[PDB]
This record gives sequence, C-alpha cells and structure tokens, in this order.
Amino acid sequence: DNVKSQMRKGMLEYCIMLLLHKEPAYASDIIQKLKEARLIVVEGTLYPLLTRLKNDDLLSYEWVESTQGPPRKYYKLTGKGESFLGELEASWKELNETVNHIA
Amino acid sequence: DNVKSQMRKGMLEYCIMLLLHKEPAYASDIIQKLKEARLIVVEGTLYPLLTRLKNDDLLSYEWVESTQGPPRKYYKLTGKGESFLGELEASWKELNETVNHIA
Ligand SMILES: OC[C@H]1O[C@H](O)[C@H](O)[C@@H](O)[C@@H]1O
Ligand SMILES: OC[C@H]1O[C@H](O)[C@H](O)[C@@H](O)[C@@H]1O
Repeated sequence: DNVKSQMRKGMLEYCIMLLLHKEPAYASDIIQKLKEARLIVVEGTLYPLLTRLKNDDLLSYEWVESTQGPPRKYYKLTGKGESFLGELEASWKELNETVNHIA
Repeated sequence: DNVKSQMRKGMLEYCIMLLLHKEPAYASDIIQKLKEARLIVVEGTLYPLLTRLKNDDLLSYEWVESTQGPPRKYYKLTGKGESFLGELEASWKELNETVNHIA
C-alpha cells in the first residue's frame, strides 16, 4: 500500500535521474527512452515525479519558447542531482556485497 | 530533503527484504549481517522500517519468549514480501537495459 507506493516512485525517480545524467531532455524524450527500454510510463505517472525531483532541486528546467507550439520544460539533472545519483548507484553496487550474504 | 529521505528508506527497506528472503532473523541478526557487509545501521534507523514493512504485511513476526531475557521479535519475509521483492529485483535488472540508453 504505502510502502509499495513510495518504493515504486523511488525506482521511477532513480530511473529519471539515470536517464537525465548524460543528456538533458523534454519529458517526451524521457517517455520515448523508456519506450525503447520496453517501458510504458504515462504523463500522469511521469509529470508529478519530475515536479517532485525539481522541488527537491535534484532536477531543474528552463522553458523552451516557440511560436509554433506551447512552452516546453527542458530538464537537466542538477549538481545536487548528480551527487545524489552517485550515492544511489554505489548503494546498488553495495547491495551486491549484500546479495552474497543473503544467499 | 523529502525525496532523498524516502529514497534512502527505500534502499534500506529493499536491503532488509533482501536479507530476510532466505533466512528469518532477529533485528540483531540483520544489524550483524549489515556489519559483515561493512554497513552500520543503528536500532533508531532499523526499527521503524521493520515496523513499516510489517504494517504493510511485507514482513511478519512471532515473539520468542524466554525466562533468561525479554521477548524478541523473530521476523520473516511474507508471501506478499517475497512477491514484491521479486518485482523490485527484476526492476533493478531492467534498470541496466536503461543503463545502456543513458550512456
Ligand atoms: O509543459 C510542456 C510539456 O510537454 C512537452 O512535450 C515536454 O515533453 C515536457 O518537458 C513539458 O513538461
Ligand atoms: O524487542 C526485542 C528486539 O531486540 C532483539 O535483540 C531482536 O534483535 C529484535 O528482533 C527485537 O525487535
């Protein structure tokens, strides 16, 4: 219920930070890169997490302004985002020295 | 702040479920197996997560009753815990088909 929900948000949040770490991207680029990974994540799911990560200053954005379409948010992983990402990746790595003790 | 906190709880929660998946254990066994993994996690950190995972029926416990010491909680990963754990491990695995698209 609550634990499952937060942990699943966490996985998706980590995945967003992962995808943004090399290239900045529109939400639509993120959705598309997920599609290539055989993952469907809709706007209803993706948008609030982007907002949550921006609010904690892990992501930041600038508006891309046009005359042809609406303003689009162009997201990048911040300094704080890159450091926290580095922490998490090393923690998954440690979680395989754990996977030795479990088995 | 908030995102960092929930994501770190998530990592530890996953680690607890990982450690409990083969063997049931006292909190002290979990702390000890973490010590062997070069990880220090104190009671103040571990206890509320165990409680949180039990409350979502991912863990369950029975009291070990003695005349020599106090009652001790003996924890195991539930059916629901094992299934959710299986979901998460496969999701980390998928997160390496993601790690190809990131690079
Ligand atoms: O607000 C416009 C939104 O749609 C655009 O297609 C972009 O993918 C996204 O970054 C932005 O949030
Ligand atoms: O309540 C007693 C507590 O301490 C014991 O040492 C056990 O490690 C733990 O499972 C239990 O929660």
